[PDB]
Amino acid sequence: HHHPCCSNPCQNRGECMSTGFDQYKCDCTRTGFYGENCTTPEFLTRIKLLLKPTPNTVHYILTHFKGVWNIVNNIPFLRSLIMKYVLTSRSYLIDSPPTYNVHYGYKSWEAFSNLSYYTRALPPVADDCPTPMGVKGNKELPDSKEVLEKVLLRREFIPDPQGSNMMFAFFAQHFTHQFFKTDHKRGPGFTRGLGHGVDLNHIYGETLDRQHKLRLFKDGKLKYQVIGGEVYPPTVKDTQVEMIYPPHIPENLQFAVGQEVFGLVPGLMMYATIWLREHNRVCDILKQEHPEWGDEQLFQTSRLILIGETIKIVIEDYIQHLSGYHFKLKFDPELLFNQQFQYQNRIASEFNTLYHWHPLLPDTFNIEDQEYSFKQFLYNNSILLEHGLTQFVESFTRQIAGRVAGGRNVPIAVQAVAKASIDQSREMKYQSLNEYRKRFSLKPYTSFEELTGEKEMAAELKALYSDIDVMELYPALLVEKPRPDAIFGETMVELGAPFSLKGLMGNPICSPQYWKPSTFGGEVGFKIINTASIQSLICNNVKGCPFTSFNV
Amino acid sequence: HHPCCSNPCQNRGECMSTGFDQYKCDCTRTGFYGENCTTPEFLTRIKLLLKPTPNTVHYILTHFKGVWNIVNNIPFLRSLIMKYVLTSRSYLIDSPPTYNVHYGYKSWEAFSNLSYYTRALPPVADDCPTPMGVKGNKELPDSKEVLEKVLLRREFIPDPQGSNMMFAFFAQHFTHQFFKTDHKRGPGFTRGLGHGVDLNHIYGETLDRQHKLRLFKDGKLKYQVIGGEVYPPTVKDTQVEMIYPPHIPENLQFAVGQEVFGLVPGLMMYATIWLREHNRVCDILKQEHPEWGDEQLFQTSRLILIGETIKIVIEDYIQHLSGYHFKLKFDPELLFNQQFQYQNRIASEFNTLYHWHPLLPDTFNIEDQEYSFKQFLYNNSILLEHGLTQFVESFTRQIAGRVAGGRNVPIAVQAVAKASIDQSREMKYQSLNEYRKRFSLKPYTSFEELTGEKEMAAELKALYSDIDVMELYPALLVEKPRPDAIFGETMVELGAPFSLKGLMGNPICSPQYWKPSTFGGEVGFKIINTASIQSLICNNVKGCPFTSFNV
Ligand code: COH
Ligand code: COH
Ligand SMILES: CCCCC/C=C\C/C=C\C/C=C\C/C=C\CCCC(=O)O
Ligand SMILES: CCCCC/C=C\C/C=C\C/C=C\C/C=C\CCCC(=O)O
Ligand SMILES: CCCCCCCCO[C@@H]1O[C@H](CO)[C@@H](O)[C@H](O)[C@H]1O
Ligand SMILES: *[C@@H]1O[C@H](CO)[C@@H](O)[C@H](O)[C@H]1NC(C)=O
Ligand SMILES: *[C@@H]1O[C@H](CO)[C@@H](O)[C@H](O)[C@H]1NC(C)=O
Ligand SMILES: *[C@@H]1O[C@H](CO)[C@@H](O)[C@H](O)[C@H]1NC(C)=O
Ligand SMILES: *[C@@H]1O[C@H](CO)[C@@H](O)[C@H](O)[C@H]1NC(C)=O
Ligand SMILES: *[C@@H]1O[C@H](CO)[C@@H](O)[C@H](O)[C@H]1NC(C)=O
Repeated sequence: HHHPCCSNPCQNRGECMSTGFDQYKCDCTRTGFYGENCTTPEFLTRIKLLLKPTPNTVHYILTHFKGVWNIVNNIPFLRSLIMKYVLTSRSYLIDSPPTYNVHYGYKSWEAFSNLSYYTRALPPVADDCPTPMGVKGNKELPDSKEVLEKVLLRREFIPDPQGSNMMFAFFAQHFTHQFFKTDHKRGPGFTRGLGHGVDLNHIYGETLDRQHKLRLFKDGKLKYQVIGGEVYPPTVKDTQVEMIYPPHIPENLQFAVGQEVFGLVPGLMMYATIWLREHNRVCDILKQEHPEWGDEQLFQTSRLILIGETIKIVIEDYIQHLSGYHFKLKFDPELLFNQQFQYQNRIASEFNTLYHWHPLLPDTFNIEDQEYSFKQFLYNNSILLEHGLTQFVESFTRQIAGRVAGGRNVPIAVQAVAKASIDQSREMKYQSLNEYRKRFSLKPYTSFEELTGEKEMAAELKALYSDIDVMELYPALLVEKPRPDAIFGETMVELGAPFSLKGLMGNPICSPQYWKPSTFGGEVGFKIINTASIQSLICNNVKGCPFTSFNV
Repeated sequence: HHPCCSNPCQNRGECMSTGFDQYKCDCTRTGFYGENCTTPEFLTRIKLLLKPTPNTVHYILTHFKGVWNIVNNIPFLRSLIMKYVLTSRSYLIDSPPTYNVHYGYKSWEAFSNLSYYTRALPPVADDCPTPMGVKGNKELPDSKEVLEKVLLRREFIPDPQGSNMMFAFFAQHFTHQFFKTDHKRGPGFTRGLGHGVDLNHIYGETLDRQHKLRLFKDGKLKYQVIGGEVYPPTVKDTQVEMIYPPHIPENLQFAVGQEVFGLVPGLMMYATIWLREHNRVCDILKQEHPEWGDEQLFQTSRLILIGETIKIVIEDYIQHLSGYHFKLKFDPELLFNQQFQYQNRIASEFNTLYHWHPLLPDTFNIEDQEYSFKQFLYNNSILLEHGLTQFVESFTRQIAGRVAGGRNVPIAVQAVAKASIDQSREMKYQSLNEYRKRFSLKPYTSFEELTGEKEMAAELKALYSDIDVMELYPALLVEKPRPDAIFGETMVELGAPFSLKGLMGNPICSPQYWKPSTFGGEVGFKIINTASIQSLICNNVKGCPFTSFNV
């Protein structure tokens, strides 16, 4: 006798509970629905469901009428009202305090309190269910190698029509790997990022012992070295900071930074160097305002400013670019001060899964007159030293990235990574694509052709999975029909955006007792946060101040 | 020296050095402006002219009983008053938290390191010219002289509110799940990383300790049976570490979640009662869900007991302490349309004000016996000799001591009281009057105003010389009590906001948790919402003796 909730019977965020070996009950508290399966809508619910516009209608409005948006963007009262709507509309979607995890399909103190887990937006399918997705489909899911090969692997390179470049692609990797840090000794549902958010541990280190080995202990600064007159991160041998390097890397090329894996990719070392310089620049600025401060307060206040700069850039440059909106997004914590909102966050497993954007990667990495293969590029920081940061920024600003949704664009060099995303999803017992769509208030797909918008890939998928209701989440995100001339389809935006909001606005520095000039050393440090940009980050820290952007 | 050492910024303004001898105050959202945030805005003037004082509000809540008997019996009205009670005291606690013993400015280290107690006021900087900043003498008075002159008990002073030994041991048992000072590191550090009501004193702080305490059948905790009665299991059987003198017999080395609870038979009484309650709730959930396994039975029982604890603490424990005629109510739904943060960090000063040593009697009176402190400490054979029924009947009848009002700390624990003074100073606490302003109370203008009498105030005046450098912890024990009450004003107005955040901030009070299905359905939900100190004893103690927190 299998678990009676295995068919996911309760709808509209109702919670399922076994009441016997072969019976269940649904808890409809505060869903706005009632009945055995929480499918009968209450009166006000009927009215609310007739005035709600679709995600695709709202997307259409924000990506047209540029003349009307140019008006709106220059009326501050109107701009804050719309940005307030953008923030609050996606609030109700994330459980906070968090609930489930890979080991707990019911709420428990272990799931609430153990920070080594990723949390879960949907609870896992129970261990004794008759099929992998519950009751639907066949006894085993299709071979992941067949899924990968038929609809995921890149044939010809498909460029992103939104114009994303390699500055964007490496910013994504650098930024997200402060909170996606899987503890593979324990398993794919466990994390080593116990801060669960934007704490900049990828610059300063996750533990105090690592931070102190990275710090200079003069003027608040981080340790550094000088090569050819340029400032780079220090070495492993000088700091005793542990890093992951193949055994053939020379000691002088073993750079030491907050995140142990950033020596793997020269694009990650580019941003690690930029942010190290930015920290020491802000220390210089704070010392001129506060000659009376000691090393500890200079260091700590610089870190808070850089956290604020990160959130500012991610909202007003990074998300702004991804969105495609004509409306100008705004980082303004005061918009939430009269709203109900929880200043806390727990990183969800499914946020990690949807962020596996590996179609972004090009076939070769083009710097100046060179075209490096994957094998030449990995673990080779000599390329950074040979070319320099100015040439990296100028080259990466010009090279187009790949399109993520729309199918068949994962580079063959990382085919094993893509296969692992499928296999670990199943290992963690994820529910199906259509279950996740309902969870985020989207209509379930009725066919594979509806999923993809074409015929050839959908027919491959139909032969593999047979029922659209057992299609898996992660391959679906990469084959989904994209928005018109966009990098993503609907499922990626509507799942990614609420997770992202909580991680940015949930930071304590956005709470009322923190969001004050004195928190950042007075008005001068505050203004650094509120004027930050990807362009100013590069201009202040890269020789020659080259122009840059997240688009080609 | 640091230019902020005089604490110049008022009304919750934040001070920042701007040079070697200059400061600026940040008045953001205080409702005041000006160099020291002392000039009120217009709306602030009107708000300040309607706010009644805490002593006026207390008078209202402890009189007019005929009016409160109507209020208490019309649910719409009762919830309206309780909603005001909760939201009035909200704006006082920083949440997310801010300062700690090592950081007088906000920092990512202070926010993220859970091994610190947080701080409601920042510490006095290390280079200030006097211990309290700039006022007073170069050294505070000798802590032994303060202790002896105004703290030590002469004759036993009973609590006029009628608090008993069931109350006093419940206070000790309950608070020592979240006051767990890490003396390896210092008085500003804690070992309770949950920072609240997680019942680690029953289940253990770590998973390794929890699994050693669990039976792994039917969700239950391990136990032993001595003379037909259920007690906690032994150290030798579970391999769980406890603090015991080496001379304790093997079967009296009880193992429970908190390593120090073998110290007092009164703490083992509650440890035994709560262990029985967990295994009782497992029995109930097993009959409701024959399909459930051991892991889900254990976890659901723990959530149910957390709710029982919060319910009892609000409606029996705080209800007794308050003295109010209005019946407080535990109802998370009252906050669902309010702004409120479901999180908590334990404050050092909350630990400090909770050192209620004067509650302890001169002897512990059980059946026909009167035990001294030396006979009572570490002696669980007393619990077995008399039994739990007799413990409850005796402790319900024995009066506790008055906490405020002076000269009532028993000599047997004089070293604990001294350490509270000394560690206050080590942690660089600001003064009584600074804490009073922080919680919107008028500063005291003389020692006589603080105590309401003459003899203690003159001793204090010769010792401290300036009322503005009087210290927080000794002041709470000499303060003039409310009329016929156990506490004075400072204790209630600092203690109540800390206490609210720790109870209502629990995740089980948030909307996504506060549902029947979280607790195994309606039968488990009802266990929380009907819990009482009387029913806790009635369900788990042979004979169902009557009990109460008052004599
Ligand atoms: C955000 C976009 C992004 C980019 C540009 C990127 C760029 C690259 C890149 C080229 C520079 C290479 C060779 C890799 C290769 C990897 N990536 Co990514 N990855 C990216 C997103 C991710 C995410 C998200 C994870 C999961 C991180 C984890 O949990 O620690 C990841 C994990 C990995 C892993 C380990 C997980 C596993 O396979 O189980 C490898 C290997 N990768 N990645
Ligand atoms: C809530 C009231 C209450 C009661 C009835 C009570 C009853 C008793 C009691 C009677 C049998 C004895 C011998 C003690 C003895 C002690 N108590 Co209390 N204590 C109480 C409140 C506290 C608090 C609060 C602390 C600090 C806890 C810590 O941080 O671990 C404490 C700590 C202690 C310590 C540790 C010293 C330190 O510096 O923290 C000793 C010893 N004690 N206590
Ligand atoms: C903390 C994580 C930040 C990185 C996540 C970035 C993108 C997630 C995926 C898709 C989002 C794409 C476009 C954003 C759409 C709307 C903006 C919502 C504003 C907010 O929600 O603020
Ligand atoms: C639910 C909280 C609402 C506050 C109730 C209103 C007034 C409080 C009345 C009396 C409290 C007396 C002293 C406070 C000192 C410590 C807090 C004890 C409760 C706890 O150990 O937590
Ligand atoms: C309980 C033992 C405390 C006495 C130790 C010496 C402290 C002397 O303290 C004195 O005690 C007198 C007797 O109570 C009081 O009348 C005086 O006001 C006080 O100064
Ligand atoms: C917390 O701070 C203490 C005191 O500096 C330090 O010893 C300890 O390592 C810190 N804890 C963490 C998790 O960094
Ligand atoms: C590493 O990069 C350098 C460019 O400085 C290049 O000359 C060399 O061939 C590369 N090594 C590998 C293994 O690709
Ligand atoms: C502010 O307070 C300081 C005390 O440090 C006092 O000297 C100064 O006069 C005050 N300024 C105003 C405007 O009240
Ligand atoms: C969290 O859970 C993991 C897996 O059970 C366990 O190994 C680890 O000890 C737990 N962490 C804590 C702090 O209990
Ligand atoms: C412990 O308690 C028992 C009463 O059960 C008493 O007879 C015995 O003398 C006590 N031992 C001490 C050291 O008080």
